[PDB]
Formats: sequence, C-alpha cells, structure tokens
Amino acid sequence: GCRHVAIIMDGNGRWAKKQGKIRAFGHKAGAKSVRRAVSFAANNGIEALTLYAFSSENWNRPAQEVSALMELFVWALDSEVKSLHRHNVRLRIIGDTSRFNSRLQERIRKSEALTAGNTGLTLNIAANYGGRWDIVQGVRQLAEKVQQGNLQPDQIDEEMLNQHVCMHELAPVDLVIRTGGEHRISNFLLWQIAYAELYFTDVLWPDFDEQDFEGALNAFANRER
Amino acid sequence: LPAHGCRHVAIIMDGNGRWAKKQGKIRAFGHKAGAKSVRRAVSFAANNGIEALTLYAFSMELFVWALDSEVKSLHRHNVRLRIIGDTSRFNSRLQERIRKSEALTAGNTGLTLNIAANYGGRWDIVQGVRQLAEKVQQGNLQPDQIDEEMLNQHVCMHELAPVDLVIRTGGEHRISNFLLWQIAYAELYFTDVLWPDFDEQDFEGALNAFANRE
Ligand SMILES: [Mg+2]
Ligand SMILES: [Mg+2]
Repeated sequence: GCRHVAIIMDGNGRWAKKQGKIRAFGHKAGAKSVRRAVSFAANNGIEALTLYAFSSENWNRPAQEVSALMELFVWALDSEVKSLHRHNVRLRIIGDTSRFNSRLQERIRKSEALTAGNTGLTLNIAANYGGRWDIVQGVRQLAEKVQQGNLQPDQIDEEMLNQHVCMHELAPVDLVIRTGGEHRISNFLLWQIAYAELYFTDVLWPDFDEQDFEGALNAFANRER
Repeated sequence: LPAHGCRHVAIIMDGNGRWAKKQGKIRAFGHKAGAKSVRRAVSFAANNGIEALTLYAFSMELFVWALDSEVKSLHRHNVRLRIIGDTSRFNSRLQERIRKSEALTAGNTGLTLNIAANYGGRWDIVQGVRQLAEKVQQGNLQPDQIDEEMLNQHVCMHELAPVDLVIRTGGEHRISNFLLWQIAYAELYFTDVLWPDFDEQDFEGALNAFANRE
C-alpha cells in the first residue's frame, strides 16, 4: 500500500573512505545505488520515488569546478534518460532550477518533456530544493492572486496551499527513508510528509539494497494509524 | 546554554489508551496517568535548563480541567504558559480562561511551556500565510518580498529557540501533522515506551540522542 517513497541518500563519502578510496569512488557507487533503488521501486508498484539530490546551498568549489560539474549533469541526462523513457519512467526535477546555467535548465526541460507522457514510475529528483522554499513558492503564487483581487485572505486553506506545493498531483508521500544514520529531515520535503512513516537506517547509501528497501516498506506496512 | 545543548523539546505523547488497556482500565485512567507524566516531564525540563517544551495536546474536558487547577502550580514554578493552535473555536469561557492563564504567567522567566490544542502543522503554516495575505491586501506587502525568513516570522513560536528535538512515544514513526515548518532541522526521537511510563531516564536518553547528532 506504499505509493510514494522519498529518500535522503547520505553516506557516499564515508563509504568511500571506509574502503580506502577517494570520494569520487563513493559517488560512482552511490549512482549505482540510485539505479538499483529506481528499478526496485518500479518493479514493485511504487508510483513515485523522490530523491534528494541537493539543497540550494552553495558548493565549496571553484567556479570552473562548478561549471564542469553542471556539464557532467548535462552528460548524465543525455546518456541515461532514453533508457528511463523506454522503461516508461516520468522524470521530473523539483526545486529552484533557475539557479542552474541556461544549458542545464534547457536539458532538464527536454528530459522532462520527453518523458512527461509516461505512465510508469514518476521519478522526482529534488535539486536546489528545500522544503521551506517549496512552501514559500506556493505562498508567493497565492499572494499574487490576492494582490490581483482574485483571492480573499480568508479563502486560503490547507487544500488551496496544497495545490501550490510540489508534487500535489501525485500520491501523498507515504514513507521517507534516510540512510547514513542521522535522524532528521534536514528541510527535505516538509509539507508533504505530515503523515509519512519516517525510516532511519545506519546503512550508508552505496550499500542500501533491495533487502534494505524492503525493510523500510515493512516498517510502513506495520504502521498503526 | 546547559551542557546538553538542547533548548527546545517538543513531544507527541501517545500511548495513554494502550497503557490503560494493558491493565484492564478505561482510557480515562490512562489519560490521568498521562497527565502525571506531563508534570514529571515539565519538572525535568525546568530543572535541566530547557528553554521551551511543546506538548501536542490534541489536533476537551481534561484540557479545561488542567487550566483550572494546574496554572497555579505552573506559576509557582516560574513557568511561562502558552497555548498554540486554533482557539477561536473554543467556547468563549475557555478562551477567557486561556487568556487569563497566559497573562498571569507571561512574565515568568523559567521554562516556556507550549500546549498545542486544536493544533495542526499545516494549519499553523496556513494561518501565517493568511497573515501575509492580509498584509498584501492592505497594501503593506508585495508578493515577491515574501521569503522563508518572513514566513518563519509568522508561524507559531517563531520568537522562541528553534525546536531541537521531537520525541514521540507509543511506537509510531511519524509527525502526524504536529509541528512541520518548525522541525526542518530537529533531531527526531521515537520510542516504543507508552507515554504514562516515560520517565526521567527516558527524557535523559532523548537528550543524549540529541547530543550525539552529527
Ligand atoms: Mg540521531
Ligand atoms: Mg513504524
């Protein structure tokens, strides 16, 4: 009965160091773990899977290192989205994409447009995203309508604001998984997780596998509302 | 700032009913034992330098009862009492009692105790949004001036230290629409202990879990 899972994927760096390897090694292993989790979600009837890529916090890196990184993101979308499309996955990026360079904004738009008509798993990647920022964008949209004279303050209720927060057209989030050992939401989704099962595990992201995922789904199944 | 570093704790106090059922008693008995567990937790918080303690009362008899006989005690303990939630729905008498209790203790300088009654995290955000919408309608606020910090300044308890730790007893692992905006960075501590059995060592263990966060 679990329809939408969200994941905070911590642990890549510690995993690499524990293995006597550099951080990049842990990132490559982390991406394999993403592919594995997405296949698992799709193979088991989960309708939406939302992954926390990163907040809008500045990167502790040189402008050239950042520009290089953004092109690597362009390359990953170019290399892998066609397979996701054949697998009937709808890819959506949620978050402040205006902070990206123009080229990456366009490639995200193209990847979204290519898969928008798909009816399988909806994979949401939350990039330059924050739960409070998400709610604020919705509030700003409602405030504009009040300024126009198209909405009265007293008409704003939970349902109206819900229609203006990310993913409101998808199944509500049922389960949030955070790997890496910390017990916090860290301003990932906020509005959307009001009734979600929260599952914390010490397993590091690159090691998180199908057995770990099923364990989280079992926690959800054993909930008592 | 006491050495445990925790300024504001919030608690979802579940398990009262199950606790009573386990001993062949009606739910009311569990709620009374739950009220004793509240006195114990308030006393622990106050004696351990915690700045604020926020308890989820409900999203009526036992609440009305408390205000009539527990406020005097909170006052002698230098506790500042605040009710957060939609009280515009309560009978005019309960609203007045609430107002009187807060006025009496508003100037106390010890623990601030927030009781969430007829409270919901989404409702809290929405009431803040309506306040911003009234300012937009009154011509004092432009939509694009609205940012995180501004909305933060309009949700419940914005003037107190940020919530550091949320404790939920009773075995469930969710927020259940208790505080939402406020818990963005809070340590979340879930325990199977039923609320009437939550003791000082349990409270200590929760603070130790917070101290060990990374
Ligand atoms: Mg912890
Ligand atoms: Mg559970």
